[PDB]
Formats: sequence, structure tokens, C-alpha cells
Amino acid sequence: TYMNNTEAICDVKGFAPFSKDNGIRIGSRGHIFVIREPFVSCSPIECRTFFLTQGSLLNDKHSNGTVKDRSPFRTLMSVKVGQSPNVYQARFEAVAWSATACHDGKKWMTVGVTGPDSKAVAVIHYGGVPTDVINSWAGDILRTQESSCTCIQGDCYWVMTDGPANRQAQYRIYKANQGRIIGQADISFNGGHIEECSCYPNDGKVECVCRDNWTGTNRPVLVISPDLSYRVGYLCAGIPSDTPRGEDAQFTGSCTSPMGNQGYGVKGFGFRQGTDVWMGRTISRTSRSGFEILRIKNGWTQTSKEQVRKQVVVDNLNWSGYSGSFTLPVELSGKDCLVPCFWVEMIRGKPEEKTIWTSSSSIVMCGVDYEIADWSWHDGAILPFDIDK
Amino acid sequence: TYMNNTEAICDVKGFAPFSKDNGIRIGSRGHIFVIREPFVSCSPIECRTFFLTQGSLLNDKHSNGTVKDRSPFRTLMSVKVGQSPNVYQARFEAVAWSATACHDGKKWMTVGVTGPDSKAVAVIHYGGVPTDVINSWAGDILRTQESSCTCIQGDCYWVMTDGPANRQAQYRIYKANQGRIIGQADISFNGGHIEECSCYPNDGKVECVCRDNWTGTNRPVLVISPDLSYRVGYLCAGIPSDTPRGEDAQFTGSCTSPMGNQGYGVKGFGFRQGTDVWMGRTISRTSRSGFEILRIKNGWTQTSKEQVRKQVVVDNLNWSGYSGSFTLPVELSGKDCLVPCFWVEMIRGKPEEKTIWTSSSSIVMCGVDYEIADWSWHDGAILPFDIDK
Amino acid sequence: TYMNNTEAICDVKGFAPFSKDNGIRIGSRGHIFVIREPFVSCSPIECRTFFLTQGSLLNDKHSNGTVKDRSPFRTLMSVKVGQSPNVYQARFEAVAWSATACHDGKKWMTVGVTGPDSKAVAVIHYGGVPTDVINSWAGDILRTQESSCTCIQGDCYWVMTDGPANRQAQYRIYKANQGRIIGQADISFNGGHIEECSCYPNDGKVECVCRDNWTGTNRPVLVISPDLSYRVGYLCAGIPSDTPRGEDAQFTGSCTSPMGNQGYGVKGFGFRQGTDVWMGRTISRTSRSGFEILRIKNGWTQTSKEQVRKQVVVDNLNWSGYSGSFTLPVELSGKDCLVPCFWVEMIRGKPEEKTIWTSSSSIVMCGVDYEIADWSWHDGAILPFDIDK
Amino acid sequence: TYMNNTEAICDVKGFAPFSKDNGIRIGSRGHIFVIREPFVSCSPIECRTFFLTQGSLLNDKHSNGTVKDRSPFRTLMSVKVGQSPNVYQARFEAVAWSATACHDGKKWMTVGVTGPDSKAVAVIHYGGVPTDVINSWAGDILRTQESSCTCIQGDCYWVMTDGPANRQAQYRIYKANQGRIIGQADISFNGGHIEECSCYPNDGKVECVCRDNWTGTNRPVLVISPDLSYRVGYLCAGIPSDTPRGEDAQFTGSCTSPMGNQGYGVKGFGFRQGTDVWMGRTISRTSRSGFEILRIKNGWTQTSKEQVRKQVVVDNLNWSGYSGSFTLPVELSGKDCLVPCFWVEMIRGKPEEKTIWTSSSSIVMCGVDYEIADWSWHDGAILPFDIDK
Ligand SMILES: CCC(CC)O[C@@H]1CC(C(=O)O)=C[C@H](NC(=N)N)[C@H]1NC(C)=O
Ligand SMILES: CCC(CC)O[C@@H]1CC(C(=O)O)=C[C@H](NC(=N)N)[C@H]1NC(C)=O
Ligand SMILES: CCC(CC)O[C@@H]1CC(C(=O)O)=C[C@H](NC(=N)N)[C@H]1NC(C)=O
Ligand SMILES: CCC(CC)O[C@@H]1CC(C(=O)O)=C[C@H](NC(=N)N)[C@H]1NC(C)=O
Ligand SMILES: [Ca+2]
Ligand SMILES: [Ca+2]
Ligand SMILES: [Ca+2]
Ligand SMILES: [Ca+2]
Repeated sequence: TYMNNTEAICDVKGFAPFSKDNGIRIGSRGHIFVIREPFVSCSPIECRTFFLTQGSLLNDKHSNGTVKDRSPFRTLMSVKVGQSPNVYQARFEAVAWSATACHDGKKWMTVGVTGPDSKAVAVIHYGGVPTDVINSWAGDILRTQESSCTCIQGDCYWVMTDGPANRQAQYRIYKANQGRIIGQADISFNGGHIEECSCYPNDGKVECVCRDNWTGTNRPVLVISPDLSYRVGYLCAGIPSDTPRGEDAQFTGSCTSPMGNQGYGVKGFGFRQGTDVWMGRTISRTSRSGFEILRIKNGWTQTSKEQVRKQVVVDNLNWSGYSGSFTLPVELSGKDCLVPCFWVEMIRGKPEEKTIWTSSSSIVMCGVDYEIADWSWHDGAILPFDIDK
Repeated sequence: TYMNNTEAICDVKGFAPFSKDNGIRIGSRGHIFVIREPFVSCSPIECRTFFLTQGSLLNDKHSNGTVKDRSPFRTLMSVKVGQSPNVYQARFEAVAWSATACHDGKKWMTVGVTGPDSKAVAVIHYGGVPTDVINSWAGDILRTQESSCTCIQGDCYWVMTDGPANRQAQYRIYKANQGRIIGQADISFNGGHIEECSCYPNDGKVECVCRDNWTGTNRPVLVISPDLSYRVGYLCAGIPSDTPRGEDAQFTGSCTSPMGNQGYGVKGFGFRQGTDVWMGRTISRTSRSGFEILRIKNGWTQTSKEQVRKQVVVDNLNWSGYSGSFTLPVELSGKDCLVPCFWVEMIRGKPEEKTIWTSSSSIVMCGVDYEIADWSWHDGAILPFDIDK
Repeated sequence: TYMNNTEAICDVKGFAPFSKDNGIRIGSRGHIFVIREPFVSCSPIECRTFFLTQGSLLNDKHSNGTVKDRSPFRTLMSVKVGQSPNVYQARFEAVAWSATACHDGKKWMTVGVTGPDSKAVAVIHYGGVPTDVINSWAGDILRTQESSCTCIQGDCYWVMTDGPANRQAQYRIYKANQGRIIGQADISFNGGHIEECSCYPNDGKVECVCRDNWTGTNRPVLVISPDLSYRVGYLCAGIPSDTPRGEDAQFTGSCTSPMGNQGYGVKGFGFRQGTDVWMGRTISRTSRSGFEILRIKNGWTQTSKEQVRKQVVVDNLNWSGYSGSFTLPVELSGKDCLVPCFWVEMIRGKPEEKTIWTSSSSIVMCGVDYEIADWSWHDGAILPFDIDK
Repeated sequence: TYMNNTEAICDVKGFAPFSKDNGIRIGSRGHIFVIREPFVSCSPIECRTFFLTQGSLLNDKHSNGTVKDRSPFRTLMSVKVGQSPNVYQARFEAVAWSATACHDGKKWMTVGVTGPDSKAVAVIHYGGVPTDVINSWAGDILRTQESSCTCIQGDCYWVMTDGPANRQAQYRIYKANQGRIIGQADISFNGGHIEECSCYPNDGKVECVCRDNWTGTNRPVLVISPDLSYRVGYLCAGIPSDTPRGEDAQFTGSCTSPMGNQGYGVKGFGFRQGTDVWMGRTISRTSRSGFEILRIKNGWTQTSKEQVRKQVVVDNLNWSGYSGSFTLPVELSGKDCLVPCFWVEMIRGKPEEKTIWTSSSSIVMCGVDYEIADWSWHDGAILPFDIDK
């Protein structure tokens, strides 16, 4: 029996905290992995926290130069949601410096991309055993969501990318069944750019809000049917949710094209709620600091910038970073819909801080039927560490 | 099938030790969380120790200022009863600086109150996944039992509080089913004050002995039916079981009103045994040191101060603190009644001791059919630690 | 369905190693409990290593004075056989400075004796939840096997002791069912002395080889029927298996009375093999060093000193100490008999060595159908530790 | 129901990474065992990493002289594939300084050889409980595969060795059922030498590529039927896959006899793919550095040196060492054949490096239907450690 995941995304008014691991504060004395790009995904029985290790530990010399993105030592592991990425509760998942993982109702599927930049291999694991393989088709840093992939009625959908990080690249959709690749598709997006999508299920379709690392300060949107016909564009809303981005005033908005002129970016998410959208963004406009989520009326389909709800999760005095989407299985929450949840990565260390290392901890939040008071569930580590001294 | 928990509380003559974790002594070298407010609760298969972490570890710099009550880093976690609140056996439960948790026969329900003082949110988890939410109704430190909530025939009952910690506040009863809030009630207690109740089941009803942080050195009592009609008052017995409290002589006793004149307090418990009561208190009258339990004949219904049984668990040379109630499931003990058990928190560090940190360890005791010799299962940590030096 | 344990003890020719935990060597850097009196017991699914913690860890200051026998901090915990008594794989069992534990086919029963010397309480746990209680009947250090208790057809049999450690004391037999005490018996042994028995099943009866801490250098033997009628005596064999003991020549032997004249002792074991006996002893005659096991033809029923088999397990350059018996469930080994197994405790530290601490590690051995070459599976820790310096 | 393992070995074009534990890098701060000879084996539910501990930990003084091969403290333990050989996730397996382990569909069988050189005992464990025993038949370091043994239709086959490490020795085949030895055989190989075979299933037969520590730089091959009739020889291919070995040009090749003239060696593997062979070897010809795998057309049956595929896994600037074979159960991968997988041991420390210790980490790779880009999933530890200083 599969976890069908066919329902509609609930309409939520606000977000309550799910979890907070204190990974970095604990790692000051604890045996915690140095890691980046954590994310959450759930099965009918548990929600887990996936992460990319730097094959080393906080407060140790091997944490030096952990600002580096890709390395032979980086592995995908997992723990229970809320737990710290410690050694002693960690499940090995895949060798990976870019990843995605998700459950199909019967078993975990995980994809781990590793290898050399010009010829990376993506190892598909299902049930903790390699089953398939995707080679780099364009020869330039084959990568993936860095968040939950999406499983609907037994098939699992995710988005990859190959090509420049600064100009046109190439993006595809992959679909597997019990670890086996049964489908793929090229996305036609000229003038567009899609990195590190954050996807979820919604009316039996894969909705994804991605990252434009080329020119858009608006987020590319993508809605994938099971037959791998797609709808690609930008988040209509007249509010920019990438970082770096311009003010909210000097911004227009487009359903179709990238707007903004600044390049760069950060991974992020958004949930549709009919015509509206809960969109995620850092508080700072130019730095990875602070985190809030906004509800834009009609923002999914219009260039609207009408805010009816807003909630701060990390204050702008505290570092954040990545954020992504996932959903609670109907088998878990009991609802008749899919409870939208998100996580925020909270980067500490280099390049912003006084360390030889870079790492991050996380907070997870879940959609509820009420408005939630603003606050800051901040990281709370005191830098530098002993290793930095 | 639910864990019905409908029986009568056994009549016990004394208490034998269940467990002792040595959390602080182990934390001198081990990787143990800095924590406060631990408590125990059981399922048909295990008893667990819940606790509030300070998002950091003993002997580490992040343990500084751990005397603080509320923080963004405080989380509810759990281990097996008797185990130390270590990192490597810990289950993440909820983000919380005030909490309660209990099992319904099918799954753990946990409530974790966190957020800002003036608008705290209580996240209801059931089965390790947020399901409901209670916002602060009175805008002043929404809080809860800091001990086991109570489940009877599938519904789970607990008591919250919002308002001043020094004068009249507001208290409610909440009732949920599989994580969903299906009921609540306002408690009318003018001139009264209810903090951190310690509840248990007894003839299909929730019996609670609470804390008066306003003026009573006697403990408010509360007996909750499943329909959320209640009976609120004070522990009749002519003996005061709060701290600070006066002598046993210069005290009268009331079934109805607060007596004593000193304010302040500490969380504590009591079990009814017909008309009598096993009541819990620190040995010192003005400090959180020592621990004994007393059996007052007719003490539940009279202002009696007749002691038939007495048992010292912590001597008055050693620190203690909180104490609370729980019960063994009939599915566990095999009895035809509910075995009354309690735990004592043993606070070490600030404000009483020579540290930058505050933490605590625990001992658990269970009702048996015999008298048990007095002794001191004391904490045993040697302060200050390396971090303090 | 129960684990009937009704078979005969196999006849084995030699012993192969089961396990070795390296607990102390690992504890030089690892987070290992300071412990004493470890022992093994098995269920139809696993064999576990029980031990008494000193509520502290190796290489830590709280390990000071760990030579002390009884303390409020000493707890019974357990791990998998062969694992180290580490914090992070440990199951809490009971508060105990003297203990026994055993499985009935359905659940673990454990007994943990703690409290004050003159009024100790023994807390009976079954399935990790206190169920019964035995108070000190003679008021002088109520204690027990310090090794596996014995379960036959659902009932569990063990031996306790109360009274002097140097003269006549009092010893009883206890029998429980699912944690409940259903029987007990006084053992009439005037001029005799029984400490820390090492028992096993054999033709549906409990065979025990104990310790005489009064005057015998021979080991008291005891064979318990399920109705609690017993046969008490001494190990007939003309060879002394206690420490301190005299030479093998200047010794006679008795089936009935204590021989030897030296007092003191150490816990030890023996298996019957028809009329013969595998008997366990240290190599040294006056110190707790070295370990070998001997097969005495007709030694169970005669004062024989005829050795047909012999096997050294610890050489006399290396420390040992306690040793005890247990059996593999027929459900585990597959045999049509009960495979005799033993463990040796290897004490390190005080009083023999240059430390502030005392601890021990273990080796487990199991009866096989062949002779096994002599060797020394010694402890291997390098003393003193960092803490000692 | 058994795991029949009767299928054919898949024909694979290349190898994708399964796992990488970073055991040594983590052990710079983590609590990781000092170990050697790790290997992988799988059940219908998980793949585990077996290893031989040195009964001590990295960065600790007890890691001194860990270059030693055999010791009383060396034990076989296991973790999940990809996990680090840490203390806190380790399963005790057997006391062993030479080992093999494998699953029969119902339970793990493990063999652990320990004891004195001249009379070693091999303890057979099945289901984590000793069941059988093999004594040294030739009196000179009884040893075994140091990799997965092989189970076909409920019976488990493996190869042992007794005798000189430099000249003729003696080798046997053992076959067991649920831990019980039901068969054995002498291998007639005069002028030959077989150490540390690496075996796998293939058409219901045990195929093994071994190590010649006498004179061959080619690897002895062995194909074992269930009736214990065998076919013994050398890997036909005209390419030498041992280390030390000569150039590929000044080498001939033999299906039958040892070629090469240099002695010494290292454990290694090979898979048949019809008439071809995937053969494993270090990159260096004289040192244990680098690792690649080659596909020789017709290499299994001819003295061919025709390479159609090649893949570098460890570069020749980085240390490697042992490598061995295993297979994914059909119950795991879903294929209609047995997916060939291998692991490479990556030795660090003595004799090559600036330490008092020797240890190693690992990488696991699995056969896929495509060519995989060359790279170096190297160890990555920075030597010397703190302990070395
Ligand atoms: C534009 C996003 C991708 C494209 C190469 O780069 C990721 C950017 C990034 C960041 O902090 O902004 C972190 C990621 N690092 C890892 N996944 N290890 C970058 N991704 C990769 C694959 O290098
Ligand atoms: C009067 C009891 C409550 C009311 C605010 O305060 C708790 C007092 C307390 C103590 O040691 O006395 C500890 C609690 N700390 C935490 N739960 N973190 C106080 N409770 C809160 C919610 O701050
Ligand atoms: C004569 C055996 C008993 C009788 C009091 O003493 C035990 C002796 C002992 C030893 O090393 O010889 C260790 C035990 N320590 C603990 N069990 N903690 C002694 N037993 C007790 C209960 O103190
Ligand atoms: C020739 C292979 C065997 C024969 C005695 O020796 C093993 C060589 C070896 C190495 O690094 O080359 C390591 C092994 N060590 C352990 N298994 N502990 C050697 N094997 C034994 C049993 O000593
Ligand atoms: Ca951008
Ligand atoms: Ca008060
Ligand atoms: Ca004696
Ligand atoms: Ca060779």
C-alpha cells in the first residue's frame, strides 16, 4: 500500500514551531557533524532531518575550510526531526554534496549527487541501497533540490540542474518508482534559471518554488503533473523573495519573466493557498539574516503585493539562510489535507563570522489554523569556538 | 484500542525507588543536556523521562546563564526512565520552555509552550508531529503542568495558566483527542492561584494537586471530570506542603481558601488514598533542600494533620526542588489499580551554588504495599565543574 | 508462551569466547560508566550484560573513591553482550548496589537492592517497571547473586542474603511470577555461609555454586526444586575454588562442611556435568589474578581432585576477579540442552593499582564440544589514567 | 524462508558510490574505534559494515602499536553501511583478529578467529550467540576471508587458511547451517597459496578471488559448488592485480599457476561477468596507494589483457589498502540478478605515516548499468593526530 499524497494543500493562517535542534550550540562540546543544506521530509511514521555532512565535526581541525561547497568527504545522513545531526543517531544515506530525499509510503528514496564537477554522478538510493544512477548530462555541477523530493501514489518526482550557476543552464524533471528511473523531461525555460527547487504535493501535482541564480529576484515556479508535462514561470506576486533583492516598491513582478537585475540568490520556498501564496524570504535584503513568511492575496496568479498575513521567525539580528518545503502525510496529521511545513537553515561561521568553519542549525514550522505571534527562534551559538582559538 | 486508565488509585503504604539517572554527575564528562523541569509519564510499553533542555550541555560555555527560565533554545526532549538526558538517546519532542506530555494508549501527546512572553503559543504534538495550537489568552507567560498530563479512555486532560505569577491569574482545562483540541474550560478560582499542577487518574477522573505562587502555602486541589465540570479547592490537610511555608504548628488548614501569608512556591504533588493523602514536600521550610512524603489520615477531606506514615527520600543536606505525579498503566504493573509514582527534581547550581549554570537530575519512586526505610538518593555531583573554572 | 528452560545442562569439553567489551581501555577516551559486578543473562532474542554503575564515568573526578561498595548513586543498567557499559547504549534497570536479572521468556525480571545498610529494600522490576519489594529481614546489608537469576517455566528463582559478611548470616530463596513474589524459603545452613550465588537450570532445577565469606575455601552448593525444597552443601570436589585458598595438596574436601580455615572470598561459579564439575577459580591462590576453569571427574558428588580437562582464560600476570554462570536459551543455540556459559570480571584500579578509581571489564565464554587452547583474553588497560594524574 | 541467492551476477558497466564513513576524520574528535580489515555484507533488510577493533579509540594512548595484527583485545563489531565504526552504534559480534560474516536470510552468521597463533580457535556465531567452533588444524595462524562469507539457499560457505604466510600453507572450505558446521573440504593447491578470499554468489556457486602471499602477483581463483567440490586456479587475465606486482608488460598470465616472482600481497577482489572480469587493484605497483577497477574482456577464462572499461576510485596520491566483494540481496535491489558491490579499505597511519597508530576508513561502490566518471573518494584525515603529539 502506497502513501497516495493526492490531497489539496491545507489553507493555513499561521505557522507553529515543529522543532529546533540546537545543532551548533550542542556541537561546542557535543559530537555534531559540520553540515550544510539540512532539510526535512516525512514518512507515514516519522519526519526526519536530512543534511550534508562535511565529513567532520564541530570544534575539530577537520572543520577548517568547511565553507567549501563540494568535497569527496560530504555525505548525506539523517536523524529524527528536531534531533541534532550527531554521529550517534545518524543514519548513513548517500555520498553527496547535493541531495534530495523523500518517502513513497513504503521506503525512503534518496538521491545523492557526488563526484567531479565536470562529470558528477547522482546515486539513487531506495531503502538504503543504491538502485539507479543519473550522470551529468551537461557537464557542469549536476545538482538537485537540497530539500524534500515529492512522492505521489508511489512515483517520486524531483528536479535537477546542470550548467552554469550564473547564466542559462539546463534543468530536468526526474520520476522514479521504487528507486528505478521510469521517466525524465527537459524543461524549456529560455531566459530563465532554476536552482534548488522546494516542492510539495497539491491536488495530485508537484508544485515547486525555485531559485534564480542568474538575474531574477523573483522565484521561478513550476507545477509538474505525473505525466511530466509541466508549467514553468515565476511567482506572480509583486513581492521579491530572493536574496539579494531590491526594495518592495522599486519592484514590479511577473508571472512569466525574471525581474530584478541583481544576480545571486538563496534557496527558498512558497506554498499556494488557492490564488494566494505563503512566500518565504530573509528579513535583510542583501544579507542572509532574519526570516519571515508572507501571505500575498492572489499572489500565486497575480502580480499582487497585498499582504493579509505576516510572521517573523528569525529576527534581522540573527543569521539564517536556506529554507524549503515539505508536507505531513495525511497518515500523520489526521487532516483531510496536506499540512504545509517549512524549515529554515541558520548558517553560522564563514563567510559572515569569525571562524575557520561554516555550519548551520535549523528550526521547523508547520501550518496551523491560527495566526502565530512573531518571534526569533534563533541559532544561539556563541562564536568563535575553541577550534577557532 | 485505548489505554482506558479508568481504575482507582492503589492504596500504598510506602514507596520504592524506580530510577535514578545521575544526569549531572555523568555530565561532568558525558554529553548531557543542561535541563530543568524533568518529569515522567508512561505508555503501555515504557516509561519515559521528559525534560526541558537549555539547548546546551553541562561543562560547556553555552551553559552560562542557564538559571534563565525561558529562552528560544529550550526544547522538550525525552529518554527512557532512568536514563540520563543525554544527546545520543534523546527523542526530540517540542520546542518548549514549559511543557506536559502523556500517552493515550495509542500515541504520545506532548504540549510545548514557547514563544514571546506576551503572546506565547502552545504547540500540541501527537505522535511526534504538530496537530493543534493554543495561543495565550491572557497575554502573560502561557504555561502548563511541567509534569505528566492525563489520558482517560482516549481523551487527554491538562491544565494551563495565563496571567501574573504573583497575583490572580487565569487557569483553564484542556482536553484533546488524538492531538485535536475538543474541549476547554475556565476555572473559577477568585482569591486562588494555580500553577504547574501534578495530576493523575482516579475513578475515571483527573485529580490534581497544584502550586499557589500567590499567597497559599497549602496546595490547590482540583478534580476534573471528563465533561470538564470541576471541583477546585485546597488540600484540606492541616499540613502545608509548599516552599516557603511556616511551621506545622502555626498553620491551620482549609479545604477552600489559601492559608499561610508567605508567597512564592515550588511545584509539587499529592495522591488521594480514599480520605487520606500522600503529600509531597521539601524538608527545609524555606529552601529547596531535602525531600519527604507524608500520609495524612483523612487529609484529603479534612484539615487533619494526623501522620500515620512518613518517608524521607532526600536528606536536608542535599538539594531537591520540583516533584510531580504519574501512574503506571494497568497494562504495565499488572495490578487492578493504578500504581501511584512520583519523581523529585534535584536542582544543582545557581542560585544556591558556585556555578555559571543551573541544571538538575532526578529520582523516581513507586507505590508499594509496604513501608520503605528512609534514605537519601541524593544528586551527588561535585560542584563547581571545569566550566566554572 | 514461556521459555521453559527445563532441559539438561550440556556436557561440554571446552569453552570458546563469546565476547569481550574492552570497557576500561575504551573508557580512557570513551564515555564509559565506572562499574563493578557485571554479569550476563539471555532472553530468547539477545544476551545482555548487566552491571552496577558508580553513577559516574572513567577518567572523570566523580570516579574517585569508586572502590566503595555501596552508594546512593549506584544503578543497575544493561547493554548488549560484548558492548561496553557506555552511556549511549545503556538501558536503565534499577537503582542498585547489589543485583540480579533474568528473563522468563516474556519479559526481563531484575532485582535491585538499594538503600541504607540496616534497612535495605530490594526493588523487583519486571518489564522495566517496579512490581514487588523485599525488605531486609535481618537488618544487615540485604544482598543478592550479582549474577543471572534463574527462570524455569515462567517462575524465577534467586537467592538473597542478610546478615554478617564474616560469620553466620541468613539466606533465603525467592520465587516470583511476572514480577510478583509467590514464594520464599529459609535455608538451614548452620556453620555454613552463602554469598553471591551463581545459578543455572539443569533438569528443571536451580543449581547454584556460591561463595563462603566466613571460613570455607570450598564453595557452597545448592540445588533448588520449584517447590522451594532445597539441597544445601559444599562442592564435594577435593579442590578449593575460592580466593584466598590453600594449596591443592593441603586440602581435603567435603560434600557437607566448610574446609580451609582462611576466611574472605570472591564470587565464582561451577557447572555440573553428571557427577563431574567444571569449577571456576583465579590462578593466584591469594590474589584476584589470572583465571582458569577445571573439570573434576566425579567432583560434584565426590571429594575427587581428578582433573581430566583444564583451560586458562586469564594469565596470572593479569587481574581478574568475579565470575558467574548463565545459560543460552534452547531458542537461541538450537541445541537440545542448555549451553553452559560463564563470564569473568576483570577488576582494574584500587586496591591493587595506581588509581583513584576501581572499575572492571569482562570476557564471556561458552561451552563447546571440543577442547580450547589456553590463552589470556586480558583487560589490557594502561594505568594510571589522565584523571589519576 | 531463506534468502536463496541463486541468481547470476549482473553484468555491470560501472560502479557508483554506495557509502563513505569518514571514520578517521570523525575519530579526530569523535569516539571511533581504531580498526582494520573492514568489510560489508547484507541481509534482506540492511547492509552492515563489519570491522576488527583494536579494542581502543582514535586519538587515545591505547591506539599505540595498533600496527599489530593480532591481539587479545581485537573484536569483531558492526554498524550500518556508511556509518562510522563508532562505539555508540556498534553491535558486538565476536572476539576476533581475523573474521568473516554473512546473512542467510534468517540470521547473521559470523566467524571470529582468535586465540594464540599456534592453536587459534574460530568461534562461529549465529544470531549473536556462539554455536560452533573450528580449531587450528595446522597450528599456524588460523585465519579467514576478512570479508563477507557467502550464503546460498540456507547454507553458508567460506574459506579458511592455516600454515605459513610465506610458503605452502593449507586452505579449507567450510559450510554451515544455522551456525552448525555440516561440511568441510581440503583444497589441493600445491605450488599455490590462498589468503583472505573475496567471494560472492553466481549461478548458485561460490566464486572467490583470493590473495597469494607466496609468489604470485596474480590472484588465485576458486569456484565452490554446494557439494564442496571445487575448481581452484588463478585469474586467467594477463594483468596482475596484487601488490607488489610488476608492470603490465613484463607479465604473462596463467589460468593455473602463480606468475610474478615478487612475494607479499594485499587482499583484493574480482567479479566474473561471463568470460570477462572486473578486477580490483591499487594504482601504485609497489605501495598501497590509489585504487582502480578494470574490465578485462575474456579475462576470466583467458590470459587476456584487453581493457574495455576502467574506473579510478582512489587517486595515487592517497592511501588505500584492502578491498573485497559482496552482493545486494535480490530482496533489496529488486533486480533479477545479484548486484556486484565492493569496498576499499583506506589505511592511514603506520607503517606509511607519522603516527603511533594504524587505522582505516572505507568507501563502498555498487555495480550499475552505466560508466561512472573517475574520481577520488579519498580518506581525508589530516595526520598526525593530537595523540601523536
Ligand atoms: C546557485 C545554487 C548552487 C549552484 C551551483 O550552488 C549552491 C549554492 C550554495 C549557497 O550557499 O549559496 C550552496 C551549495 N553547496 C552545496 N550543495 N554543497 C551550492 N551547491 C553546490 C552543488 O555546490
Ligand atoms: C510560579 C511558577 C511559574 C510561573 C511563571 O514559574 C516557573 C517557576 C520556576 C521555578 O523554578 O520556580 C521554573 C519555571 N521555568 C520554566 N518552566 N522554564 C517557571 N516557568 C516558566 C514558564 O517560566
Ligand atoms: C561477602 C560478599 C559481599 C557481602 C557483603 O560483599 C561484596 C564483596 C565485594 C567484593 O569485591 O568482594 C563486592 C560487593 N560490592 C557490591 N555489590 N556493590 C560486596 N557487596 C555489597 C552488597 O556490598
Ligand atoms: C598474508 C595475509 C595474512 C596471513 C597471516 O596476514 C594478514 C596481513 C595483513 C596485512 O595488512 O597485510 C593484515 C592482517 N591482520 C589481521 N587480520 N588482524 C593479517 N592477518 C592476520 C590474521 O594476522
Ligand atoms: Ca536571484
Ligand atoms: Ca506558595
Ligand atoms: Ca572463602
Ligand atoms: Ca602476492
